Amino acid sequence: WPNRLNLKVLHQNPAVADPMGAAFDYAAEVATIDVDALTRDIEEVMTTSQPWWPADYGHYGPLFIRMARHAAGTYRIHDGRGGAGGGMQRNASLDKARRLLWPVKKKYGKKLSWADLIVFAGNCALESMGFKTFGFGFGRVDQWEPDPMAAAVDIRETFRRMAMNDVETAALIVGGHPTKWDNSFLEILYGYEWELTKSTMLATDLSLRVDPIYERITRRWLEHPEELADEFAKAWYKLIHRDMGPVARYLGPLVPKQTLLWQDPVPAVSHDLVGEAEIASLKSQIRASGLTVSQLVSTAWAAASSFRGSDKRGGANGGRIRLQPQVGWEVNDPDGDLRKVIRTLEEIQESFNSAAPGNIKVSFADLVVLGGCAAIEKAAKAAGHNITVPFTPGRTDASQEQTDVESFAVLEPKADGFRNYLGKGNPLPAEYMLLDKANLLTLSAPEMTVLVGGLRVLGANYKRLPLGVFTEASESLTNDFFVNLLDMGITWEPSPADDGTYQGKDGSGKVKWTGSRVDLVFGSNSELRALVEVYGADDAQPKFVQDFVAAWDKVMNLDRFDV
Amino acid sequence: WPNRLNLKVLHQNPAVADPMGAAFDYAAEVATIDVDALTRDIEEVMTTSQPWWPADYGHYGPLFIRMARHAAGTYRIHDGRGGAGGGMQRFAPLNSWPDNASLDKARRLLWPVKKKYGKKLSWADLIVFAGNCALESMGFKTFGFGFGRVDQWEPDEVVNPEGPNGNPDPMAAAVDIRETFRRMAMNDVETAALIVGGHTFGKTHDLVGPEPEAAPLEQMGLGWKSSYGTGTGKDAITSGIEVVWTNTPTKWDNSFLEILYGYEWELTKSPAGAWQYTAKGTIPDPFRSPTMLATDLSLRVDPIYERITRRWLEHPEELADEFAKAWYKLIHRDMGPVARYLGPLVPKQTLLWQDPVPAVSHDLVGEAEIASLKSQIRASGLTVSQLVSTAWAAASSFRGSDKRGGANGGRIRLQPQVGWEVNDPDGDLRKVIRTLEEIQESFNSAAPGNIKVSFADLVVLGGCAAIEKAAKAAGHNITVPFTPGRTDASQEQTDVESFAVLEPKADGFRNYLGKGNPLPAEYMLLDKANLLTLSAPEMTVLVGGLRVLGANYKRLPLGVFTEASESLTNDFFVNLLDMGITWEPSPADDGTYQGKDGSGKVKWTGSRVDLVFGSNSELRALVEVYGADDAQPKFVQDFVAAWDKVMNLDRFDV
Ligand code: HEM
Repeated sequence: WPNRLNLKVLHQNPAVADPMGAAFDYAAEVATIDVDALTRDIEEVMTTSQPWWPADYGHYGPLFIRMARHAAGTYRIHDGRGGAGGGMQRNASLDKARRLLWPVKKKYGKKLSWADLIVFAGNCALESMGFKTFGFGFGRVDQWEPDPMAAAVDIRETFRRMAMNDVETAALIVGGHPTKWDNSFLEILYGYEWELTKSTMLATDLSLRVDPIYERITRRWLEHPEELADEFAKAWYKLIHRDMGPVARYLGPLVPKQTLLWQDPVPAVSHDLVGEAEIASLKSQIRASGLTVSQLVSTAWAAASSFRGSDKRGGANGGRIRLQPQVGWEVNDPDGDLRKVIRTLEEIQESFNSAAPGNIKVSFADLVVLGGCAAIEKAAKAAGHNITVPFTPGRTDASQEQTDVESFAVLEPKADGFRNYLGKGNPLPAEYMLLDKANLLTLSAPEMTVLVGGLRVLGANYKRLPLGVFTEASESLTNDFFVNLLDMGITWEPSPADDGTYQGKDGSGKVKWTGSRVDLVFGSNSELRALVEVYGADDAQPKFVQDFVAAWDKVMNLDRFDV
Repeated sequence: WPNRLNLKVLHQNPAVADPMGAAFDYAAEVATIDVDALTRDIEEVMTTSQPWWPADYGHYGPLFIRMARHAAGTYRIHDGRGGAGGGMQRFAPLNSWPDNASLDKARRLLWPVKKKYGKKLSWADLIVFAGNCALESMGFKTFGFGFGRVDQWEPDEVVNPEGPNGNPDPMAAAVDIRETFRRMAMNDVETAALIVGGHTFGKTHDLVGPEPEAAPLEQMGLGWKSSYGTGTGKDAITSGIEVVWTNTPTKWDNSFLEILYGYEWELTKSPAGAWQYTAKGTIPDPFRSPTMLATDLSLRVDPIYERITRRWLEHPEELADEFAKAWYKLIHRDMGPVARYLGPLVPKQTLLWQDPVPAVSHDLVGEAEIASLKSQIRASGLTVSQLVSTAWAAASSFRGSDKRGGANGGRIRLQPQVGWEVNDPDGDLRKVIRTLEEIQESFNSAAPGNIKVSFADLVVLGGCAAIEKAAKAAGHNITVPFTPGRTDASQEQTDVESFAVLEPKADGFRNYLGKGNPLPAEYMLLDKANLLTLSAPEMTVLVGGLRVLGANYKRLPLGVFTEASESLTNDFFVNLLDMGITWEPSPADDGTYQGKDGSGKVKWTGSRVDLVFGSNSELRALVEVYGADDAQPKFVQDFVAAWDKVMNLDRFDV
């Protein structure tokens, strides 16, 4: 029970339990919402008072604000999950505000999900208390399954765990007071008699007065409330929109044109895109250039594995692998063959852009994935079967100033199972971290198994370790990993030099393979051996290739939201 | 469960964790394998001895027979879950019991066969076929076999060998054996046949390792790795008994009987464990006095088993027949109607426990003549409530974990079904049946050609016509799909005993709640919706439709949140989420809540199952979909789809 590797965490939100069907997109519907008519309904609900729960001060504004803040106050950067865009099992007194909004959800039904309705109720409450917010973006599909200086540091830490700076933390604290700039929160907390303490009576937020950096931050706002009104606008925006993905995922006509630093923005498509006859002119140009299949697949997977299917940030778009925060990570081994791949895939970019049919310019963030797909095509063609990996271009390269080291320092994988990376600070073993990594990328069990089996053989291993590889000749996409694992002629033992690896004796005289910990799980766990026995049969060689191509393509197209 | 209804049971084994894909039907694959090639592969795998698990007598056959038994010996009738066709004797919850010890090394011996076919031979099928072919290879003309037990890639959530926990008394063990074989619907003669002819093949076998559930990963999913001796073979420890029954453990003959009836069987103690019976003879060693267990020796003292066994001592052909029939019943117990047995080995003769529905003997009606039957049904005075209740009662006695029951056969008129409590036999069922029979007679006497309708079709046809009429009265001009091809089976083709288990002790779709149920009504409704293979939205829409239609037990008001009955509308959903009413447990406290409509009026009335949808946090998210202002057509379409899912659920011919 406790130590059982549960595969149920992969199909956590299936399509069988969705009451909407397969053919149902949340992007063609909320764009048709007339927010000018929805705000009237929200105003009516805010003004009225229902008898089953009386209206505090005859107004539901503050309740909606607290519901919105509490719904988007459970975000955590280390894992990404939580936030507002999720299901989060939609306290007690804050589970009735979800049922005080039914008169609005009833008029729309499917064109306005709860995850949008609650947060929009909060934002409209802010706009009704006399505040000019920054904007709003719909499109949060909801899952269908579940003393001062002693607390001052705690406040600075709790917000620091929610990707919140110091000035923005102060803005969020002061804004909640609710935000109407009439109660004069900071206007009295700084000009009041100090004999009135715990020992009118103030609250326990006296940290804002006594903490040095907090007091310095609030000194500006004491005499310049306009900067407070502007800083709370960005703080609220960040609070309710941290969970959602790139800027291209924002819907509705209320979204503001001004792009921010924390969205991880990328430049728009300032040119034409590469056609179909031209990508075949690049694939044959990607090879015959020096790069083998190992380097190309490692580079391509190293830029699209940073995705996080919880807050939908990271991914292959933008092409930040060439930039600073990721070309320095240990898993993307910088002193190895990464500074050479990056330089090689820029001469091709320069050469192609020089001699191009007009203005058909391709970006580096596109060339990296194109090189990966060309490498897989070559590897497959070297193993009998031939296949063309499908491709959806349109990525753009982001400059150094668009990204941010501090925000990207959390995306560093503490352990990457598909590449046998295992650093330090690993409480869980290497199997559960593989499961979590596959859950973040929105991978299903067959997809996870086929991806591991393909990546081991292809060459994507940390520092090209001989671990995992169960093939007599690499640089060829075969199912030889599954066949040699399900094979029962070998005998597995813990390694003599005990460091977490294993050793597969061939039974008779010698040692053939050298396994690992995130590898023998597939050969041991029955629920995964059931899939290994499917991909490692006699006839199912083409099935493995087709499934690997499909899973690879879906992983690469994970973060493609504009198309 | 203590609390927190687990709606993850309604979608277990989904189409996501399924490597084969979506467009893959097993019945179109296994019907093409050369079964002779499969036999020549299995009969060769059970001969070459692997070095990591040496074969006793150089013949794995008995191990395969034991594996086949233990794979289908977990089938329990009282719910139908578990057994052969499931395939869960391979996943974690079942490969860790001490009973199924050394039954994983057995399941890995068949890999050199499964790999040769890959996807045209399921594991849950290959295990049982390997058992049957091992039985065949030792000189035993078995009854038959039928492929088509699809594997499932996710574990679902569903006897001592010495006596009642340390009491080697055949008097004590005999009753336990009889009960644990009643639990699988076995008779007494069939139980004796299984115990005798299953232990004629093979032999039995502290300081062992952990189960594969918690074994080290270098074991490769195995377990129970013993350190005594070489560990595997000639010292193998799997049940710690070390008994050899038959004179030749690799050949079929009645040598069990003369041994168990030509000795006196003193009591001894095994090296590992204890409590085995020994005579006060010589059996060839795999690589010894005649010994017997306590359960096996129970067949010599129990008077009920005494007559059967001592008669089998004189005429062995009776044993040769009864064991074959019992084995056939065992491995095919939970695979379903005879229409699912595909493969060139299926027998032609039918059996009573198969619940046989006779084959059609007339031209089936078309989708051009049913426009007259639907008119006649709706023009016969029968209300929508009666037709819907009859149709649901016909198609609610189905078990998706056992594939038995269902609408086909037309049992709703025969004895075991018409007399149950949930589908009242007082004026409700006994009146609809007469009118339906009259209508079928009128149609058949005036048929165009040889086209003839069967009564088993008319119950579903009347249900469909009633639903169409209700939807037309609500304001939608839809038509409900219907596929004919059902037949009516006579009374002597229905085992009255075998349907007593099918009686629904609690049916959440009709507010029926009897006695003896452990869990409350909500969990019973969840289990019912799991048996019919219904997802959460399908269950919600079915409940919401059946409440308003009027298919309650005794047509009680407990759940009809509508003042306009006989009208298929979502009024059960919009009025449930009406937060302007306040609920209150009734002073009678009979489990029937009631909603005081604002001031003092007790307008509605509910039940513990009709209020879960408005209380459970994750199950209200579905009610809030169909309860919107515009999702009336969506609700109607989803209800029709779920109704077709329930009606055409046992149809395997189509
Ligand atoms: C309550 C009923 C039964 C009990 C308690 C029982 C008990 C046992 C035990 C303790 C073993 C020793 C396992 C080992 O050492 O590997 C065994 C083996 C065996 N059983 Fe049963 N048994 C029962 C019914 C059956 C049935 C119905 C069959 C039908 C085929 C069967 C077939 C076998 C065979 C073939 C073996 C030989 C296994 C081998 O050679 O490794 N038994 N049984």
